[PDB]
Amino acid sequence: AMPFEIEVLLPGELSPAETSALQKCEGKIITFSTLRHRASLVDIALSSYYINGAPPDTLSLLEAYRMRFAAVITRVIPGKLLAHAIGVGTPTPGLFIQNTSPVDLCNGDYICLLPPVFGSADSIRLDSVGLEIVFPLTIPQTLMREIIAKVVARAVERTAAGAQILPHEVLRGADVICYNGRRYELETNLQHRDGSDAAIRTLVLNLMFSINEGCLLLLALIPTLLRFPIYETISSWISTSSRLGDTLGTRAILRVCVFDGPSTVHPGDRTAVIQV
Amino acid sequence: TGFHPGIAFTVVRQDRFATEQLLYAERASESYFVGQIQVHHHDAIGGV
Amino acid sequence: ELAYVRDGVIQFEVQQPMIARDGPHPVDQPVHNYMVKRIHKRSLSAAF
Amino acid sequence: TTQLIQQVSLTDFFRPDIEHAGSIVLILRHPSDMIGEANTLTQAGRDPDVLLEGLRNLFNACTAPWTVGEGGGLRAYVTSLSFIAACRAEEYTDKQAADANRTAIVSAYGCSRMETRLIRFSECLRAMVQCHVFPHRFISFFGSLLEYTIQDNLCNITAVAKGPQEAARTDKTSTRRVTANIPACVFWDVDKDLHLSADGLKHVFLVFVYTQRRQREGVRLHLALSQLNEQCFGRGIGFLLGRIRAENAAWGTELPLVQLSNDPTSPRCSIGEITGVNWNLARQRLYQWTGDFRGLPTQLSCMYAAYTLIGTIPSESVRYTRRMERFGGYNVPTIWLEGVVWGGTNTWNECYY
Repeated sequence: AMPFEIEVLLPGELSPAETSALQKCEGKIITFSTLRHRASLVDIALSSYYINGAPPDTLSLLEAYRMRFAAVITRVIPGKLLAHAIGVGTPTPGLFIQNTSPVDLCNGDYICLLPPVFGSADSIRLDSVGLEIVFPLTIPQTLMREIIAKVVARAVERTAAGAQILPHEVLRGADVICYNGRRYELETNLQHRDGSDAAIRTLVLNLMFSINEGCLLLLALIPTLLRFPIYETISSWISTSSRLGDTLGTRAILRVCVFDGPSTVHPGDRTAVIQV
Repeated sequence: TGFHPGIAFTVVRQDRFATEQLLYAERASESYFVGQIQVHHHDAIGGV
Repeated sequence: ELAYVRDGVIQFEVQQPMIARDGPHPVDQPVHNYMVKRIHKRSLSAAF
Repeated sequence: TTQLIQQVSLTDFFRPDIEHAGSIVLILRHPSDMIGEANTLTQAGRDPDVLLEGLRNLFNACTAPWTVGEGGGLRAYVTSLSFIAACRAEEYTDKQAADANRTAIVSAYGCSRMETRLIRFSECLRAMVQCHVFPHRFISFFGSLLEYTIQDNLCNITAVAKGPQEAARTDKTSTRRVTANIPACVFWDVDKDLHLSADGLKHVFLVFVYTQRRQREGVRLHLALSQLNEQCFGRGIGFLLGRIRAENAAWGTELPLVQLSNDPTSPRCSIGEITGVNWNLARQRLYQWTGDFRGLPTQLSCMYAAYTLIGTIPSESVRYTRRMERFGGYNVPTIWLEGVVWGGTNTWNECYY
């Protein structure tokens, strides 16, 4: 059996700065809607994710990283890009991956993609063709739930404006993610109060309208626990919750195996992986 | 303030010097067996 | 044609041996160094 | 073929020159990550510092107490199943095999603060449960021991991470192959208990079992060998652990809306009627509903088990052997699986219902 190699033929007229930029953006992960042996530069680009003629939000990106096929960028030559598939059964022998995430990957972790939920994303702009490319994050499977539950909660207290909850509290502070013996502060020593919430608010809305209806259908069914069709509501709650939960509960796609080298993969560092 | 509290101390510190060693060995002062070369391969970042 | 050259460059390529070992270190691999240099440009003059 | 993985570590909770080849090896997450999760997940009115003290006391007599901080690079990475079993050698039903294994590993090891090392690790594991920092988040399957090399206090380990166990070739003393094995106490075949016992493929699970009453926490982990798949194994565990479930559900945590809408006479305010002046005189016109969901059973207060899938045994009939064979100075009963094919994805499933 042979690998699945993809050949992205780069156009000319790319600035000599953008070629050197792409020369470093290998090991990163890209996705295609359909898997073919010869792709183009517009299938990788952010313009592929435009859902309703508009750029995607975090919810649409979570829904997209499921229905697309991942691929790792191997060697890049001055003419083209070469990328190997991941999910389909392939013998991809070299298959290194660089860490694009503000944590450290320990030898043995499992890796799963996550859209850039916090702060900014590392995107390479190709202004010569008029399209950019964003790369997903590679975070360990153990934090894949704490990270999202901590970026979605925090965005609900900021919605609690209007004296609904005390905005004067400093008792609870510094929502951090401790991993591998390092503390990653989440406020990022600045204020991204705007720009980040506006790109996550649809996920927050779909979770508010689904947790709020769970603790009310139960109370309507059993009033002693502590014209309005009830069975239609029982149906439309499970149908929405079970269809929103699988989008969030993702599974791993790589694993960090390391011989002859260091056991920790720092942020912005290369390492070898195998296919789950 | 410069007051002697009737007590005295004995200081102790340990330093380190780089030397040049001079070794002598007798004839056939060691037996030595050599086995057989064996090769193993395992993928890495970029290749085998 | 010295006055037609932008910059002339000579290259180097050296190799280095290695020693096999055992213990806590990782196994070694051969290194390869590639270098480049560039010629200067000077001048002389005399007049009568 | 197989897939080998290699990792350097200290030798505190693992001595590869003593454990049998083919033994199941576990990995440990950094200790300084438990403090963060204990500072937030702890229930109210329960000190989150018992874990911190039981942690700073474990590592105070384990190795060099300096360089237990953040960026040292060397750390007690790995443990064996035998160590984590003997530290809790009073919670298994077979007291004979449990105590045999425990007295084997207390004497065969360094014996220099080794009894204290076993006691304080157990104290730390206990304290991890009252702070709701469950051990299954910080311990996970690494591989089956295949090949090692050691120095003074420093070890380097090679293990089988994925693929048939008997395909890995080593330089074991007698023969160049090795099969998996485990202590007899941690063994738990669910099919004999559930009266399924059929002949067919099996799975190999790694199940933790928590038991949390106030100041009476008890943690043990087994190696399950079942016919039930990953989804339908929690039912089989809940039916065998019917006592701990009910004990944890109670001793662990220590509106007519459909009727008011059926008549337009009840007080109400349509959505277009919510404006500035309507604010103060809205939360009193409607129906009052006091109370709170504080002090109720949650998922972390009723949890009693958590298990992963780590491999399968695809034979016509699983042939496992229970023989007594020594860890050198002491005899200890082990169990010799045959033909396991390691898997993974390290996906833990919690059981609370």
